[PDB]
Amino acid sequence: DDFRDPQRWKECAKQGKMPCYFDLIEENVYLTERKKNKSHRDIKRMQCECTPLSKDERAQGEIACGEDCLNRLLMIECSSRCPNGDYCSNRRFQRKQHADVEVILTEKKGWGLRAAKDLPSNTFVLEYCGEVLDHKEFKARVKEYARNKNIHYYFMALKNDEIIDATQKGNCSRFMNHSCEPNCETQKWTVNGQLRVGFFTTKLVPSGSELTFDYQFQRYGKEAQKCFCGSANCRGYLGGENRVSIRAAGGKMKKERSRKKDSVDGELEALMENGEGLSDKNQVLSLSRLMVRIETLEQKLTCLELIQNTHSQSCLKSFLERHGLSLLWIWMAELGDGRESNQKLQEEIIKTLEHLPIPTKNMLEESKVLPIIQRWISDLATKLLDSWKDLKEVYRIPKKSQTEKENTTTER
Amino acid sequence: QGKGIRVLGIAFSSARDHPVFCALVNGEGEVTDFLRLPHFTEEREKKAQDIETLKKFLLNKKPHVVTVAGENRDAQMLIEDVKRIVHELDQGQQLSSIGVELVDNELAILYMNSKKSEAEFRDYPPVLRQAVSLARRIQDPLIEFAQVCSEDILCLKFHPLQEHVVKEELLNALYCEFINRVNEVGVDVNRAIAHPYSQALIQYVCGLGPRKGTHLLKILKQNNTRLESRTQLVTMCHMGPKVFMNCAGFLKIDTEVLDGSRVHPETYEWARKMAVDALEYDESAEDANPAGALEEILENPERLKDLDLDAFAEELERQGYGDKHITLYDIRAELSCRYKDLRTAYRSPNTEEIFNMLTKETPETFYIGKLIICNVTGIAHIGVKTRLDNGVTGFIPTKFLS
Amino acid sequence: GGVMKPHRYRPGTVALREIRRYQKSTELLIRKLPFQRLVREIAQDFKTDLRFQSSAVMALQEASEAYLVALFEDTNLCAIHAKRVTIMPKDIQLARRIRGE
Repeated sequence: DDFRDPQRWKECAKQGKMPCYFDLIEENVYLTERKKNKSHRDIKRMQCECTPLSKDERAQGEIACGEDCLNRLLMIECSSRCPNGDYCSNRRFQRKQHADVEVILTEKKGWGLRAAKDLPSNTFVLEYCGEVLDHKEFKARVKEYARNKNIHYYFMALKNDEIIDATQKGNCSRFMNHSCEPNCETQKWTVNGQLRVGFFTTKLVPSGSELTFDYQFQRYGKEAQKCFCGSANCRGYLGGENRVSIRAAGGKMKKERSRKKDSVDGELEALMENGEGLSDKNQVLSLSRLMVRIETLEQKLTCLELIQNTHSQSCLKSFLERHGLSLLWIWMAELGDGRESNQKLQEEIIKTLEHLPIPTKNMLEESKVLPIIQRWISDLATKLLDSWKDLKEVYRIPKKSQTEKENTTTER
Repeated sequence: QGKGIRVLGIAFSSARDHPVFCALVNGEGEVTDFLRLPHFTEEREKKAQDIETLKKFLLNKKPHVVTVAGENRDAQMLIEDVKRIVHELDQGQQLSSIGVELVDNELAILYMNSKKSEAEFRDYPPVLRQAVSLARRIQDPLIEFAQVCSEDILCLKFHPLQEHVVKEELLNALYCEFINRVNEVGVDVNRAIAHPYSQALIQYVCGLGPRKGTHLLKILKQNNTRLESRTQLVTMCHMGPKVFMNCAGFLKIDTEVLDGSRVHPETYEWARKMAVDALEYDESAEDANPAGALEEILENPERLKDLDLDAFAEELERQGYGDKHITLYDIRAELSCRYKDLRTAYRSPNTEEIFNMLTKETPETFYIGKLIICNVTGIAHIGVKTRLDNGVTGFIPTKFLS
Repeated sequence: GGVMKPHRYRPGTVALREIRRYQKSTELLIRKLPFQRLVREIAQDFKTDLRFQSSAVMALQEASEAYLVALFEDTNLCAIHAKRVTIMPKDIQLARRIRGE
């Protein structure tokens, strides 16, 4: 049913009977690995304290480095300098001692695994292997890949700044599903100084029974997903109900002590990811707080674009209620010092003021925007003043009604 | 890479061990180089000399396409063999296969022995002249038509019934059609400044007559004035106000922003306003400074719902003294794309069309019942397959002979 | 679709890992400049305007670290005798009382 063969075959995507559409993978690979680690300065060797015999096996023979070893209890595999040498049983990630697995279809929720034969507790099954990302690439590739309409995301956070992708290349551990009654689990073992993720069993799994592991629940966009197991209390949904951010999903980078700018950029981008402006008053509040901290022209322009793309009258009213006009006034006053590079920001500010549902001229007078705009691109400001006063104009090209846009689309 | 494509006009004379001209002219209304291929499949049994000659010719240069002519079955077979060799050996450009599109030997033959052909090449054979003509006809028909006397148009017969009727009406209709096509496609001001191939195209312009175009070309050549903008002939004192008004929609320049389009000086302000409204950009004497509404709109349609037909018409009526209900679409098109070409697309020769172009004898000429002489020269299996009077493969089946 | 994190270490596992890591090595555990400032401050109470030798401060640091390590080694036995995992100030005080301090 697995049938690993190197020739690519005629199975599109489901990988149930023909595993050679993507590529498989050995122990994982890195991209920006530098020699800044605890590898060979204090973890040079962590040798167990064992006084073995090793001359009596198969008769009055205890297996070497059992559950009384100092390293197995602390989740460390031994090195080649073990006193047992080539008879130690800790080195399970290096001798590739695996379990008998098979991939067939069980439920319409997706593909998975079922146990071939009996398997006891605290037994290793498979190693999670993939491609190691880094700080910058994650938050770009994820938004580059969310627009590709994929169901399965093979992302696993090793540390607060490392996320492993098991999409382009993956071993047999990529098919394992989620259930609220877990019988296998994941452990963080340390081999050769590097951290690796493994899969252990917890009970006596019968021959022909399911082998899944519990997800530490997480969601990443606006949508939700639900589980189809329903053992006895199943939480219904993968990722639960609660939403968390791009950084919280990946673990937010250990900030290089540069600048503040990167936090503002990351929050601005999390606001922009929805692509349709502000959707709730919490987003409005976050934008209001960000504007106070934004110093760069690009960030100001991005905020103005987000406000313009916000179609929600309630969100616009909340932005006004939260002193949005004063926050815009700050940037407009900063614009006053006459450097040419500010023309585009001036135009975008005028557009945002046009888009904002300002109810009364008194609001602009109180926010002190009106004198700056009167001083102010000049025709954009004149159109803004004409919109705020009444009648004549710097003639405007009226924009065809939505009805007529639709009709002129359908007549082709 | 580069402006246009390198057309290799291949006009073979006979393809029977005789030199057939094959000139690789550039896509800028000019011929880059040429060559001859005396070797042909001459030799009664020589299936390698022609292939070697074709490979050497292909390796000599890097053409962008092949335009092979045709006269009879032998010519068609030679063209097919050349195309097959080029495709097999990737001889189109030396690094990929280039498809030789067949070109009927109808316009190239005429153009090779014309005044333009003689001036461009005097000490060159008629094979080279015909190859240059075919390349020109497969690169820019408008240039070739505008660079001919119109006698030159009268050379091509429209139909037999035209001879009986007065030829003056046919000439006037041809001149009118040419003028309309020139106006629709526009005229490149810089194209007729230094490139002889694209020169003398100011004879079929709307309001710019032959005498006016000749005077303008002479003034340009003397003063060294280039196509600065749509107002070049109004600023340099070369064209009168009436002439400028009549030929504003036909004159095009390389570079103002709306100089190389249908937008006239009267409609320049309206077009600028419309682009500003569509792009939602700032309006500040938008002729050259504001580059958003100009460059972005030209690069792609930025906002079309912004420009309303009713609003534009009302603005034109109130200020301008004219309704723009019909001219609004034209102004928007000129703003979005400059120097739009009104010519058709490239027409690949068809089976009947190819037969007419090369053999020059379509089945329409031959009718049932009339006596047609069949030259029986050979038989494949039973019948007698020979050549006819008009170069048609006349195959007499077993029925014809019993 | 979201990014799922694998798991959380069971508490005490990394604690024991650190126990081995710091019992294997031989280095200074205390922040040197703060230690130096502390020694200077408490020495100002006996004679104004003193001066120190670097080795004279290094020896103090070595002795202090050894003393604290021994104190904790005894206190851990006290806590275990009390049938507790967590270590308490009453355990520290008992250790000092029995030791004779």
